[PDB]
This record gives sequence, structure tokens and C-alpha cells, in this order.
Amino acid sequence: VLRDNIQGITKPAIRRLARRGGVKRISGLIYEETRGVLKVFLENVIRDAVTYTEHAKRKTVTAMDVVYALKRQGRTLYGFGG
Amino acid sequence: KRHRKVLRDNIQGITKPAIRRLARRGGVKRISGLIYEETRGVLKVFLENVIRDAVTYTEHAKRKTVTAMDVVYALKRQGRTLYGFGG
Amino acid sequence: PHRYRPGTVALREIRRYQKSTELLIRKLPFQRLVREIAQDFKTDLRFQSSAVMALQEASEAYLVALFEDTNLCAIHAKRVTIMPKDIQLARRIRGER
Amino acid sequence: PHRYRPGTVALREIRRYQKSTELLIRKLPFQRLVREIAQDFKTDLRFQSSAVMALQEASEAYLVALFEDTNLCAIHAKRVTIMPKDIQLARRIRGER
Amino acid sequence: AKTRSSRAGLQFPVGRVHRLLRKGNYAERVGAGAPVYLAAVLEYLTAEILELAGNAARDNKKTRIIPRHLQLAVRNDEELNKLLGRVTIAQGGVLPNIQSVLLPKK
Amino acid sequence: AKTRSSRAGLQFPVGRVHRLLRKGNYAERVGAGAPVYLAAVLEYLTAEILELAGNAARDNKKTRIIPRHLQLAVRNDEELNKLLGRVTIAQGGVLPNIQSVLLPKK
Amino acid sequence: KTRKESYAIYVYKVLKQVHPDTGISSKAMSIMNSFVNDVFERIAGEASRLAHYNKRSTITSREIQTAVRLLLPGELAKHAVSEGTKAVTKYTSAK
Amino acid sequence: KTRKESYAIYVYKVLKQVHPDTGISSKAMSIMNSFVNDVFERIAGEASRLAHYNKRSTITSREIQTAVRLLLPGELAKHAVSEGTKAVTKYTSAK
DNA sequence: ATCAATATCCACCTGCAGATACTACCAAAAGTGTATTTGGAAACTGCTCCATCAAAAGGCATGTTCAGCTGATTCAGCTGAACATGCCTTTTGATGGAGCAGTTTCCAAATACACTTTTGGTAGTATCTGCAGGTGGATATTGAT
DNA sequence: ATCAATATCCACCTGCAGATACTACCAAAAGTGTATTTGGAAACTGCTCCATCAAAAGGCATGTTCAGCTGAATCAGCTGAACATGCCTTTTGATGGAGCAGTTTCCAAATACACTTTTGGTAGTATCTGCAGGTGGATATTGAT
Ligand SMILES: [Mg+2]
Repeated sequence: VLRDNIQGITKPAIRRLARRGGVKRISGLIYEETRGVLKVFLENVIRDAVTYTEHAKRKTVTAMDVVYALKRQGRTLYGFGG
Repeated sequence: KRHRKVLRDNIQGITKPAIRRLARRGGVKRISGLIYEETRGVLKVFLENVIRDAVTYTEHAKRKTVTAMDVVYALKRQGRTLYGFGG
Repeated sequence: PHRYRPGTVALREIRRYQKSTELLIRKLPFQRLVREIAQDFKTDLRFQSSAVMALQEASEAYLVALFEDTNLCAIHAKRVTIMPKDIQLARRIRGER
Repeated sequence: PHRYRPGTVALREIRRYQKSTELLIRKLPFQRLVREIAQDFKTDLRFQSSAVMALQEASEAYLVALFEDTNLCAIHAKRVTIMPKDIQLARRIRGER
Repeated sequence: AKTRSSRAGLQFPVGRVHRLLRKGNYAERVGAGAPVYLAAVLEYLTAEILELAGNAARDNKKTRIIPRHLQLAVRNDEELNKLLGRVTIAQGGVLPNIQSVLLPKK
Repeated sequence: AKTRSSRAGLQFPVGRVHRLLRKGNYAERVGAGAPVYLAAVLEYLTAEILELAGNAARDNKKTRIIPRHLQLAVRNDEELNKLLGRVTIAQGGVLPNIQSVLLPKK
Repeated sequence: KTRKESYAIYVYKVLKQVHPDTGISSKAMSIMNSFVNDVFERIAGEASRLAHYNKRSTITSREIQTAVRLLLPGELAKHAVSEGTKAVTKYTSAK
Repeated sequence: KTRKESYAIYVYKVLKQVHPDTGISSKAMSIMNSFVNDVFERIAGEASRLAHYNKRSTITSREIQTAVRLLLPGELAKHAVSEGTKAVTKYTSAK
């Protein structure tokens, strides 16, 4: 049952997130759109994290690699160090 | 110095035509009558925030004159960096 | 023979999910998506457990909040149904576009 | 007796103002407004003239961008007329509230 | 020997704060009061949040503060919310809030 | 008797860039390559903008680059537009752009 | 093996003064720790900038003060400034 | 009559290189001057943090390099990295 | 209205994941006493440019008019919500091994210091030139018809 | 479509602002060279904690049904654009001093270095408990009628 990983982010999971955000009714096209948006988000953050990893001459992305990437992307996260 | 003129209601020097021009540069075709007061408000908040920080820099430096640089630094802090005035 | 009206369960879920804090995407699917994306940047990468967690926390926060602005955009256009345009308008005004 | 249809001068103006770069708020009025607000934070202050210019350049740049965003909000609503609600939607989404 | 914190009446480490400032390349030099001042401010802000998060714990019939309690504390206070307005608290969820036009009709 | 700039094949000033790195307290120490590499990046970016600004000047039949040309350069280039997405060029104006639905007829 | 520092115990001391019967989860304490580090960096960062703008080699409480004013919202700034000037007075007079 | 430094003559050299018959207004030069100072500060900052994160006391051309990859978008980063690498290589061999 | 299906509420119970407690420990900060280096307020004064006055250039305020936009009403049809569960993917837990992190080493490269030269700034007085803002004159756009 | 009122686009010109120029000079640069300090790569290695996978858990892909939302069509009322008109306010150019900013002296304060005292992170072993997750039954809510 060959399938892209992006599709692992399923309708019901996206629906749950919408719900937490106070969304009552959802157009069918939202699911593909959201996947698109999430992919760009992860790309931007991951790119920056990995860049930290490579710099530290490591092969493991550390939570601190992510935390720092989030900080410079203007999305400071609390609870994973730093 | 003898006497020092009272400043009041100056927000109103931001005239209806001047606000229409800015809308135009911003690509706006039609403007409801209520936009002008709303814009005056928004501008006032914008200026307060920038002037507070600018003036804070002034005072920290023990000066009485607000510099182009005080404003430039204030603008930077608030994520509205300006080029053309020394920064 | 008992059916709930459209939107009753929708409201019910809003209340439920606004009350909890668990992550709402399944850990595994998300972990694969992360690794796949990272592969285009460097191969043979390993990820701390907490690093994947941090990414999830941040992604879901991001997406939950974007659904707020999106919802406001739908409401602005006198609707109750979020549409791709609403996401688009939100991201444009946020300066993501 | 001759007349342009409403909207024709408006578009004329958009082309005109989008083509130029001069400040669109009158200098002195803007200057009083600065001095007023500042005085309310602190008395007996002076301003380098370029500091006023800096503020004016920033303020007009801020306001012109806000109107594009505002304009988008109207259009999203299937209108061509900007209203306070549009400015408000823009500023919420922008995270100015 | 008596800690600079106890001299300044503070639970927060004036010593450590001093050190961290030097090895931070913030400036060539560091005056003696700066870490005291800085440490007070951090203590202060810690207290405020802990107070409100405690209250938030109480409301929900709890004695152990969790992330959810820090989130409710921060986003229900105008000033804390603004200071932390580009910050995400892991495992905090959101404030219950539903747009009224989405409520069913009476 | 040779400057480091000529040694590195650069117009931009390596000495100056070295000096400014030290006084900016970015770290205890500054390696020898850093000002070289940075001065090169600086020079690259300024060349890139000047190229594009020059073209805007010429497209307007002008010989002297003014702020409007810098703005046309930056805003017309996807990458320079993002690098400077939170920056304002005094006297730059905006890009001509009227949204479709605003135009006459159908 | 290497000692990993934290503000965790000072946060904990302050918790007790404020709510002596109330505890704190690991995850919560981590968040509190982030918070302190964050605000630390924001304040120091601004103070650094201030010193530089004014061609000064030293970060003094005056810089931390102005830093606090610039960074903190209205009421929070005021109280923090007072706690700050307080702590320095108390520290000076103490022998 | 204190000496106010800028990047103006270097911007002018580079200007001559790319557009030999084109001049630049002093306001346009001011913005050019601001832009270099800006990018300088932004790269130096990222470099600064990066060093710290890696418990390094030295900012090398390696730090600048990552800062550039962090700060700039795709194609500008690729090309800026060439030109800086090129300059360092040519700097090393030139003594 | 009533009636019933189901969601929601509160109380009480219980095992253990996750909290607080603890002592050794030792190592590494933080504080204490001595000698050194350095920064920046105060005192003074040149001198830039800021505040504050009168004359000329044109943009603002206001009323009138009606074009066309907005927002109400209605309505057909399309589209997303709700629904039941076996089925397939995720979760939980069990176990080697990559690699990260701790440690020690030693040297290439960085800091420091001291003449030595070069250069980037300004200042004075001059000298050149792109173009903004005026004119008139030929072609597009717009709206009535 | 045709006519015509009005904006728009050229082209050509000309004063002059503001730009390029240059000659004198200099202080603060950058450069050069020699002495001394050390950061971090480099290399070995110990133990997390990470990928992998088998077994146990349980959330979701499915298609069917229709309530109720979205969006097109229509229209009246009225807001906001255009424009004419009278003139107030800003803009432009030319004359007094508050305060900035540049020099210097001088001590109050921060650095440094070495020393001696404690605190705070870990690990060890055990010590303790707040509450998530389950039960039961009473009551609220929603939807059918
Ligand atoms: Mg006032």
C-alpha cells in the first residue's frame, strides 16, 4: 500500500488541530492545503536545525539544534532546553 | 525662554486627503467614511510606541535632543528597520 | 435511531480539544515526515527523541494558531467554513507570502 | 459640463502615487503630532530634523503597507471598499493584537 | 563568607548571573550592581508567573503546577502574554475560546 | 607593503572588517579568515544589488542611482526581497500593483 | 558526567515563598528554566546594544534598567524596576 | 570635527566595476551604507550565537560560513559562500 | 409539551510514574583578601544646528450631486458532518551498536606590544553636470451618445 | 462605431543643486615584525540512548445519507467619488543661542590573580505520593415527536 509520508498527516489529525483552533466547519480542500503549509514549515525549521548539526560536526539532530532553529525563525519554544 | 505654545489635537493635521493619498499608494480604490478616524488611531499607536523607545534612548544618553539615531534604534527594536538615516 | 445535527459534534470537539494539551498528530507518521524532509539536506541523519518532540510541539502550535487566523478570515467573509483562500489570506498578512 | 465615473480618478491616483516616492503627509502637521506625543512622554525635548523625517518615512511606509493588507481583507470579503473591520482584521492577523 | 544573593535579599544567584554576563560577550566590562539588578528582575518575573500558575493549579483542583498551568497563567494576563507573545510553551494547549457566530441558535 | 584586501582579491576593506568584529564583542577571539570571508560576502551582496539597481536606473533613462532604484532592485528580486523583508528604504516608494477586481468593466 | 547547570532550585525556592503547598512538574520546571534564560538573553542583549550605542565599555545597572524599560510592558516594567533598584540599595548598604 | 567612517568608497569601487557609467545619489549611498552595516551586524550576530552554542571562544571563517547559510536565502547563500571561500583560499596562499 | 438516547457530572478508589528526600563528594564555582588597570562624570568651551521669528506657493475644507456599491433577501444545489468497525497502522516494549560526549594533548594560530607606514577622512576653494521643472506641442483615454 | 473633453506623453531647455574634483594635510588608522599564550582539532573510548523489530493496542479509511451552508440573482437605499469653489495653512529662505560634543584631569570602580570556602549537580539508594484512569449513578443536553 505505497504512500507518501506527507499523507500520514491524515484528515482526522488535521481536523483535530483545526478543532483546537476553534474551527467548526472545514472545506474538503483544506487537508491538502494544510499539508503544503506544514511541509514549508518543517523545511524551513529543519534546514536551519540540520545546519546547526553539520556545524557541530555531528550526525544527530539534537533538541538544542531544533530549539535554536525555532528561536531564529521567530518561533521560540520553551521546554526542551536552552 | 518666554512662553511655550500648547500642543493639542494635532492628530487632525493628518487630513482626509493625506490619508487618501496613502491608501492610493497602497492600492486602495474605495474608502468608507470611517477609515479616517481609524487610521488616525492606528497612526497614534504606531507613533507612541516608536517615540517612547526613541525617547528612552535619548534619556539613557542624558540628552535633551532626540536624534535620527534614537529613532533608527527604536525602529530596529520594533522590527521596522529603516535605511537612509544613519542606520 | 438517533443522529446528531451537523456541527453538534464539531462544537463538542472544539470544547474537548481546547481543554486538553496532548499532541493531535500520531507520533510515527510525523517522525517519518521529519526524516524524509531532513534527507534532502543531509543523508545518514539521526534525531534525538526530544528533537522530534520539540519539532512536533512547535508544528502543532503553529498550525493551531494558523487555524485561529484562518477561522477569523472565514468569519470576515461571512462564512463559517474554512477554505484554502482563508489560509492563504492569513499567511499573506502574516508576511509568510 | 463633464464628469469621470466614480473609480476613474481613484485608479488614476493609484497609478500616480504608486509611481512616485514623495511623502504624502504634510511636513509641519506631522511635526506637531510628533512633538505633541513626545511631550506627553517627556517635556522640554528637542528633535533633530532628520529624526522627524526618519519617523515620517517609517510611518508612511507602515501605513501604506497596512492599507495593502487592508485592501486584501476587503477583497476577501468580496468588497472593493476598505472598512475599519478590514484594518482590524489585518492588525489582528499581523499580531499587532 | 556570605553570598551576594543573601546580601541583596535574593533567592536568585547574583554570582552566577555575574559570571554568565562576562562569558556572554555583552561588553568588555561589567559593573557590580548589574548582576544584582538583573537577578532581582528575573526573580520578580519568576514569582509573578509562579503566583498566577499556582492560582491556575488551584482553580483546576491541583497542587502540582504543570505546563497547562503556565499557559493559562501567561495568556490570561495581558502583560505576560505580550512579553511571551512570540513564545510557545510546550504542552500548554490553548485558552478555551469559540467565536460566537459559531454557537448554535437559541 | 600589501593590504589584506589586495591579498584576498577584494575591494572591501579587510582591516576595517577585522577592526569592527573585535569591538562588536561577538566572541573573545577573531580568526584571521573571518574578516576575509565576511568582507567577501559583503562585497558580493553589494555588487548584486548595485547590478540590479543600475538596471533600474537605466530602465528609467537615468545615470544616477537613487533610492527608488534600490527599491525597484530589491523588491523585484525574490531573494533580496526576502533578505530585506523587514526593512524599509527611505524614499523607495512601492511597486506598481493594482489588484485585478479593481480594474474597469469585466 | 559534565555538570549541567539550571535555574531550577532558585525557581523552586521562589515557588515555596509564593505557594508553599504547591509543587511543579519536570516539564513545567524546564519551561520555567527556558523563560529565565530567554529573559536573561533579551535583557543582556539590549543592555549590550545600549552600551555600544553610547560608546561605553561597561554594563551597569543603568543599562539593565533602560533595557528593562524597553523590553517589559508598562506595569511589569515598573514593578521590575522597583525590585531592581531595591535589591541594589539593599546590597550596597549591607557590609 | 570627529571622523565619521562609512563603506562609501568601497560601494563606489564596486559600482564602477559593474556599471562604469552610472552614478549614485548621496541618499542612495546612505541606504547602501545602512545595508552593509545591517548585513554585517546580522552575520556577526549569528556567528556570535553559533560560537557560544558550541562553547567556542573564536569566530573563524567557518562560523561566518554557517552564519551566511543561516541568514541568506538559497541562491544568494550558495554564491556568497563561493566568494568567501574563494577569498580565504586566495588569502591563505597569498603569503 | 413528553420521552429517550447519550453525553456529562461528581464522588470515591487505587497503583505507580513521577515526584520529593538524602548523603556522599567532590569538584567546580563563588567568595575572600592583595595589586593593577581602566573607565567615564565634572569641569570647561568651540561651535553645530535647533527653535523662532516674517513672505510666498498651493493644498484643504465644504456643499452638492448622483453613480454604483453594499448588504438584505431569497433560494437551489452542492458539499461537508455524521455515522458503524473490521482492518491495518501505530504504539509499546526488548535489545544490540552508533555515536556523542568526556579527556588529554600539543601546536598552529591568536593575542600582545612597539615602531612604521599608509590611508581614509575633511576642509578649503574650485569646477562640472544630471536632471527637475518649465514650456508647448502630438497622441491616448474616457464617457456621452 | 463618432465627437470631444481631458489626461498623458513625448521632446527640448535651462538654472542650479548637488555631485564629482583636487590639493593640502593628518590622525587615526592598518601594516609589519617579534615575543608569548592557548584554543581546539585530533585521537582514543565508554556508555548512553537511538534504530530496529516483534507483539499488543486501537484509531482511521470506507460510502452512504442529507442538513444546512455557500454563493448566485436581484434590488433599494444611500454612501462615498467627483468636482466647483473660496481661502487658510504650509512651505521656503533668512536671523538669535541651548546643548552637544570634543578635550583633559583624576579617582572610584572593575580587572586580575591567587587563595580558601560552599554550593549545587549527581548519583545512589531508597523514599514517598498526586493523580490519571476506572467505577456507579445522578442529571444535563440534545433531538425526535
Ligand atoms: Mg500634551
